[PDB]
Amino acid sequence: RKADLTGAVSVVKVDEIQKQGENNPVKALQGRVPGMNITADGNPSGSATVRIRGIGTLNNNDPLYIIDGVPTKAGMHELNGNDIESIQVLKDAASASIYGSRAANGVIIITTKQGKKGQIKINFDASVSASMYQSKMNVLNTEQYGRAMWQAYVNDGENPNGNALGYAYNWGYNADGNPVLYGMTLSKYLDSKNTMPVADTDWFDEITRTGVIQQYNLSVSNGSEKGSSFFSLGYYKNLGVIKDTDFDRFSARMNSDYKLIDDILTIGQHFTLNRTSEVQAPGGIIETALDIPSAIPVYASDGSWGGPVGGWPDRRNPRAVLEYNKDNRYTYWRMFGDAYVNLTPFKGFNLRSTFGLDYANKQARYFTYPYQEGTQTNNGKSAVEAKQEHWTKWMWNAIATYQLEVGKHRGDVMIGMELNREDDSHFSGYKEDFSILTPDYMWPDAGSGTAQAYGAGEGYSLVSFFGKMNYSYADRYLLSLTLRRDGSSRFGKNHRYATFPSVSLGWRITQENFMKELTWLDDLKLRASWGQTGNQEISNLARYTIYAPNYGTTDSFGGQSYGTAYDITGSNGGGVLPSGFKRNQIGNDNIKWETTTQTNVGIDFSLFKQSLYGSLEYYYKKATDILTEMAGVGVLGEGGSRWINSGAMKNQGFEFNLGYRNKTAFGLTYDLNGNISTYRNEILELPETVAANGKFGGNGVKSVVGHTYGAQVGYIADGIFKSQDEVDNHATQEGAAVGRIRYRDIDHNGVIDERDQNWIYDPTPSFSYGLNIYLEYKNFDLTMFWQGVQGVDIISDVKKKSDFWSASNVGFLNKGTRLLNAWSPTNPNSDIPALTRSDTNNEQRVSTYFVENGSFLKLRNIQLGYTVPAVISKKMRMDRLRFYCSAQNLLTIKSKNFTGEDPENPNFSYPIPVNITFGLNIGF
Amino acid sequence: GKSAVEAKQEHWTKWMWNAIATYQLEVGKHRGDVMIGMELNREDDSHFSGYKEDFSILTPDYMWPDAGSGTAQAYGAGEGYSLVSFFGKMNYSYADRYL
Amino acid sequence: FSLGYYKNLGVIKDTDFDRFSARMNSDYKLIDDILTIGQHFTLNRTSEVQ
Amino acid sequence: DDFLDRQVPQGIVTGDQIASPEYVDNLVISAYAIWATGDDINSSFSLWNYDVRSDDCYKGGSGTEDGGVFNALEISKGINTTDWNINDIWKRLYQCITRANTALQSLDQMDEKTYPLKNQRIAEMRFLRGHAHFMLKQLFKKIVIVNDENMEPDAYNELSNTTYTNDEQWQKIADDFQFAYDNLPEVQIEKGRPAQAAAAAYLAKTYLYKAYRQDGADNALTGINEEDLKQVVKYTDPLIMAKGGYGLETDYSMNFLPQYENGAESVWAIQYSINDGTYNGNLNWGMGLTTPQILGCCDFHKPSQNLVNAFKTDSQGKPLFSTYDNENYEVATDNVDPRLFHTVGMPGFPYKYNEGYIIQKNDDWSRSKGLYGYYVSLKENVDPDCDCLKKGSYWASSLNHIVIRYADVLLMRAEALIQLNDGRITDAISLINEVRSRAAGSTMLIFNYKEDYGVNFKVTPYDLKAYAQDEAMKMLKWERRVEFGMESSRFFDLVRWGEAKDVINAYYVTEASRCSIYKNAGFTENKNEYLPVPFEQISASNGNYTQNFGW
Ligand SMILES: OC[C@H]1O[C@@](CO)(OC[C@H]2O[C@@](CO)(OC[C@H]3O[C@@](CO)(OC[C@H]4O[C@@](CO[C@]5(CO)O[C@H](CO)[C@@H](O)[C@@H]5O)(OC[C@H]5O[C@@](CO)(OC[C@H]6O[C@](O)(CO)[C@@H](O)[C@@H]6O)[C@@H](O)[C@@H]5O)[C@@H](O)[C@@H]4O)[C@@H](O)[C@@H]3O)[C@@H](O)[C@@H]2O)[C@@H](O)[C@@H]1O
Ligand SMILES: OC[C@H]1O[C@@](CO)(OC[C@H]2O[C@@](CO)(OC[C@H]3O[C@@](CO)(OC[C@H]4O[C@](O)(CO)[C@@H](O)[C@@H]4O)[C@@H](O)[C@@H]3O)[C@@H](O)[C@@H]2O)[C@@H](O)[C@@H]1O
Ligand SMILES: [Mg+2]
Ligand SMILES: [Mg+2]
Repeated sequence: RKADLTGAVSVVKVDEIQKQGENNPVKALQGRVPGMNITADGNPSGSATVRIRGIGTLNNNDPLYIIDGVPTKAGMHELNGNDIESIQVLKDAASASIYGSRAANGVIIITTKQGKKGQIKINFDASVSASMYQSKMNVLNTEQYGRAMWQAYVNDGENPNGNALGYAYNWGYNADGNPVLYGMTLSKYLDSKNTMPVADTDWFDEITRTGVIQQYNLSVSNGSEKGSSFFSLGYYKNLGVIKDTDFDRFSARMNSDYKLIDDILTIGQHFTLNRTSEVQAPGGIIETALDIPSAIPVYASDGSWGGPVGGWPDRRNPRAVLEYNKDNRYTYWRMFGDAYVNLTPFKGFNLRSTFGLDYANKQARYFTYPYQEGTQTNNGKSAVEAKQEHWTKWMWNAIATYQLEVGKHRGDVMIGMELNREDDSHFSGYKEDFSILTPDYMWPDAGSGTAQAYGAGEGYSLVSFFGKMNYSYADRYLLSLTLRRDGSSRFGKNHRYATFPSVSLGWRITQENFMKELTWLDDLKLRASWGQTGNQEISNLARYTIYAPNYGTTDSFGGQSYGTAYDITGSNGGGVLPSGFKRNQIGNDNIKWETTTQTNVGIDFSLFKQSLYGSLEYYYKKATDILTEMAGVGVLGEGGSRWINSGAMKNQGFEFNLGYRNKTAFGLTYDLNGNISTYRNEILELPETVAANGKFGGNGVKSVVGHTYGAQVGYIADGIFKSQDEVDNHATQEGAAVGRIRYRDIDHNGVIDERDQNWIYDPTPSFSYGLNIYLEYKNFDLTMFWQGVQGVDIISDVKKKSDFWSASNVGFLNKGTRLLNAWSPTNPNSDIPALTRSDTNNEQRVSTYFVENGSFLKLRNIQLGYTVPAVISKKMRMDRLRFYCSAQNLLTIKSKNFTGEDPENPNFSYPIPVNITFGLNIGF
Repeated sequence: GKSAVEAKQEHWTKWMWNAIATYQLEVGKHRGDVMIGMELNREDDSHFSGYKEDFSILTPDYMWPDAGSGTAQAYGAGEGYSLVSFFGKMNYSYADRYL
Repeated sequence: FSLGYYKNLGVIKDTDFDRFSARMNSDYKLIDDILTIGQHFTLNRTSEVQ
Repeated sequence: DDFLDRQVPQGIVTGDQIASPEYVDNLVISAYAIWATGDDINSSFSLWNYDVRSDDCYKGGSGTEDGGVFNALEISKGINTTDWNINDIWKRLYQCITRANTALQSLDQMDEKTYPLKNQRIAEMRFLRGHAHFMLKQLFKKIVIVNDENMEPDAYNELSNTTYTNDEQWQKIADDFQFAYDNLPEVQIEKGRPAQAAAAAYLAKTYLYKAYRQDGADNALTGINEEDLKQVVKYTDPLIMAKGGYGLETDYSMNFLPQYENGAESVWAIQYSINDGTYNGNLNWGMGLTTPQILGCCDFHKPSQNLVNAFKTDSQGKPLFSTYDNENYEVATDNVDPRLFHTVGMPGFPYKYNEGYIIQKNDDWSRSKGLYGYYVSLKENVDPDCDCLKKGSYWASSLNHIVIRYADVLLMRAEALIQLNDGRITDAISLINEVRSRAAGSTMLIFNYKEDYGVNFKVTPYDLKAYAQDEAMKMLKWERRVEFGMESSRFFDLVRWGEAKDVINAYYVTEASRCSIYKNAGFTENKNEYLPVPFEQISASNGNYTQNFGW
């Protein structure tokens, strides 16, 4: 039963959601909803990014979740997802407008479990899983690194023995004169102090482990003709594949409802309290592991952490970084409550008053230990940073609803007044100069150095007056009209309030009397909708010209702190310097709501007595007056960025969902749920400065207007040179040589320059599809979910560090294994450019070489279960006893054009492991 | 002319786990209750504060540690304790007269 | 299920104390008399100027 | 309905309150802080990153890829208008300009009687704005002259770099310096604030740069203006400098030592401080990359062998005008100017006058494994045991960056007198002799080298007699080269003199043997003497910004 019945609403089967055994319920439905993309890195937490109906605005695109009627935007990884009874995604503006003023990016409606009338249920779910690291990037070992360095040296024509890295090469020339390597030897110690012995270290294996996931849920549900209740407890723990990274969560939910008199005075509440403790991986840990050469030992001769010495590249020890980061644990208390009262003066009138609260409290204590890894050190700096953050949101809602059933005319009239009110704050203390260097001793009182205090606060409010009218004739013609008047504190008084209408029409064709002979066609419905929604998800301080006293106490990398503190006297400090103010942004009093107009046309069908069901949707979204933060013109200086309504986005999309469930003669019940979706995104208008800086695409070379959001312009790589004749015949370019990348001459001017660039990257897949298969046979249930993406291109940064030598900022870094298969006179059958120590050709430029085909098809979740026969369970007094074994991310298929691995995560983000899970469910 | 802000945060977290085994008997006029119990109590407290000076507008809206321009101080401490208990209780009643 | 609001302005000026409170208690009996699972929770928010 | 109106900005000041009279002084301090906190490692206000194009130094780091854009600038090949460093330095300099403009706008709306120091503060702010404009003009020939503090932001889109010609832009830059000279006090109790002497010296420098006319579409010298040279001579008079108590230091090294900050020769410097309530202190983060490998990382700003050979002198104490670069300098058999050991740290010698650190030709002092040599710049570096050096993810010190030195004033006066050729060459010769005499006596920390490393010092002043204009100009060029090495002014001087192309080509040819990075280097006659206008800025302001000639 859809909550709108006349809009683009997707109902997710919650039973299949819990099968995947994911902490985040949103991550579970990664590819089960058409036109809704979920991207998850693979960290122990269930944090993921959601994009509904593509990219719809130049602002925050997270959809508005609704739990028990209370809206929010925080991720669901911090809430217990095992007590959800229904999930509905409202991807249509007309249908989702009535649920809030933040519905521009879509609304996901989540309903929690409630006690079923007249019965009691208890469910205990246990789950133990092992997560294994699968996407192991192949990097050069010691011998391979030496061979690659020798190849680069001989290709450049330099002496390979001058590497000054302890490698001594015995080599010569063949009959054709091409250099050949006979053998290599290494010095025992990398430094003259004999403190860093040479070793063959697998850094990826050193920093990875086999994670353990535990999940225990216990829920009890109570129903009656007269009231109901529900109490759930949950514990989740996930150890990541990366060492010293973990995430655990305790959860307790209590829901209840009471009916007084006979039917009047229905008072209900839903509350949940969660406590999540997490240690996250340091930024660029995978990059650090990939960059550091395998010759560096984990431990030095004296037992301290190993590190680069002499001429080895400056990279920290990833194991040491993980060890020092294991104490950066943060605790997060989440609190989602709601209490509502419903009054019924007579049969058709309802008055609902609702109060919802969301309180979040985050406490963290970060430590900075002194480290000395060879030549890598922080000058013995030890510090503590105690940070506290508070978020407090509350919403009050009043709803008046009237229903009439006059003849064949059904009429629902609803009005509503809503207030939303959010306040955020944070403050932190910073201390230095510690002695014991242990988390027990590192407290700000125990410090003996410079101290810093940081602190800020913000907030906003929203007011909404909405109305909804639904008319039904003969249960065949449906009309819906909703109107919203929304105001926010982020806008000035003149442009505070805005009006948004939406209309929906629906015709149940099967109800018409002219096709009663079509017995096979069980149900057919055609619906259309045209709606407008408002977007105001911008910075709270958007219309003010901000001047802030930035003294410079905040840590900055590179010294570009832009602080306001100058030693005007010239005494080299020694006290409190005079300070001032700096401009952060220029105010704009003409900012108003961004208007997103959505037109949707859908056809729902069901054939063969509800056996073959499905839906087909086509949508057109047009966002105008987009509140974008334009940067300064360049001579406007600091604080030149300002918010302006100068945007325009278009999204044209198709979605198709199908489902076929049927039994078999010998007792097999098969259910197939297929889904496919495609969309095209375009930017029609954009501010000149925004298009110039290329923050939304174009790389600052060409304007992204008229092209897909995020599209990138680069050169075109027409293979590599294989002879001097090819270099001479090709158009002249700097650094052209044998074995170097050849770049196409777009304008045919005879010279390769910055004007020889074109659109090369389009981050829009041709189509994304999913398929769920459920088989039941003799108490055996098998679930198999496949997700595929076709026609998507990806920019690969790992390729830049695997197909080239000395293509990074610093040289002598560790590279990929496939680098060994580079072009050479001895090995002409290769497309990888020849190794070189100098990037004369400038191959780090954006080009089609780094663009790879990201199409993939992976088995997201497979599960085989066994249900104990009812007689044995009744003997053991359990109403339902089930066991199951599942595999998540077990298998994947990728295109041959993708040189790397894991097309879903082709970069240095958190890896996605393979989960092998065993679980049991008891229904006492 | 001293102006300053002091942002203080304190956390207290206590949890107790209890296990009780109770048996009751009603043999004739003899009533007997035997109870055993194992209890764990576990308390952790912490606090930290930041101190800033040299403010200009001198209003609560403007007084935040980031808006200060003077000497800053950081204070912080933590503590905790645990308790373990094994207890037993026996109640005997004769004729509902002798306890 | 109980909700409560209290506010007290002291006789001394600029001193006050307010408190919001929400309590939810429940108990459930399974089978016939075995497996009695219960809970009592209360959440309070007190804002005070002393 | 007060539901949406209770809430106000937290911890910030709105734009309508920044004009209050009690904040203006704060804003003034802001205009100075941007000169010490607004520079990154890759974009410093000393402009050493863009001085690698000259013959004084290479680019440090692990290799060419470490700052590929800067390597392309150094070799003058493969330079694209869509480079991040050019746009970054443009944006940072204009950020300084607009901070100064905001302070000026705040100052201009205040009563003179209530605020007696209004004129002095306005003069200081004009001086800072003119300094930023001058550095932009040096980097880019065509710049936008933002000299209107009372300009609305919406009008900033209507500005253009072709509104004024080159001469008009130079005059607009010099107007601020003229106002500052007319309004600044003779002596400043606070060393951070510029004095009248600094304004006069910088105005003379601006007029000297204006003298070498760059009329026409191309960047070729089209003549020397006599009026500009007369103005230079007028504004460089020794009476003005002596009125402010400025003069050459007794020892050269005191210009680059923490113990002698804000000295007599320090006409105006950026005040860098440590232990001042900041997270790491207002250190010179722009020079953080320049620290040697012994200090830990990045080994940038390595002086070239050409400069070391230039420091070599003959038996008569004069620089080798034609045979200096034929052979590498030898410590045992070649007389050397003492200024070399205060500028370049050669292997086998103490590092920053510290006997405990000896520079060696190994990986402990070179990051590129000999690709960029083993020489270490010393002017911006400090002793490792200074206690003025702090590790803030980049080794930076509190040593002041001296923008204007009295030796610079003397050399500009000598150059103006030589170019005038109005029977006053002997005064320029006397100034050069004074500079050389100051250099000769600068052996208070390197005196023992003669008895420790066999170093022969031989510097003598030129004889006072009649000199031809070309010979005197050559001697002035040599004195400038040997006096302001590592100080990031060689390329600008070459561009101003109009001989940048020939000198750069000769340097490339000579150093291609000892440095492979110059294998394919090449300098264009009318394209590589000025940084191109960033492509992002031109795209942002369509039909208003014109690219420099040759692009
Ligand atoms: O802005 C648009 C466009 O510009 C890009 C294009 O590259 O960068 C420019 C942008 O980046 C900055 C950062 O402030 O400059 C980077 C730029 O500077 C160069 C030289 O030109 O390198 C400078 C040196 O910095 C080092 C120093 O590394 C360490 C780490 O702290 O410092 C200490 C010494 O005190 C040493 O012990 C350490 O090695 O590296 C910093 C540089 O390294 C980067 C770049 O890949 O990543 C390396 C990180 O990987 C880790 O493993 C994970 O943390 C770490 O070990 C390491 O930090 C990046 O994080 C840092 O910027 C040293 O290696 C260099 O010699 C160039 O190499 C570099 O390109 C800005 O100045 C400038 O605006 C992009 O940002 C963007 O597309
Ligand atoms: O991130 C910018 C923006 O986020 C806000 C608004 O909630 O708060 C986020 C703060 O969390 C910070 C570090 O403290 O990073 C986020 C990490 O903290 C976690 C903890 O669960 O997330 C907190 C917060 O972000 C979501 O996860 C986003 O959906 C929400 O579910 C949750 O409420 C964790 O998920 C992240 O790793 C940092 O970004 C912010 O301080 C604002 O404070 C801030 O403006
Ligand atoms: Mg071309
Ligand atoms: Mg100083």
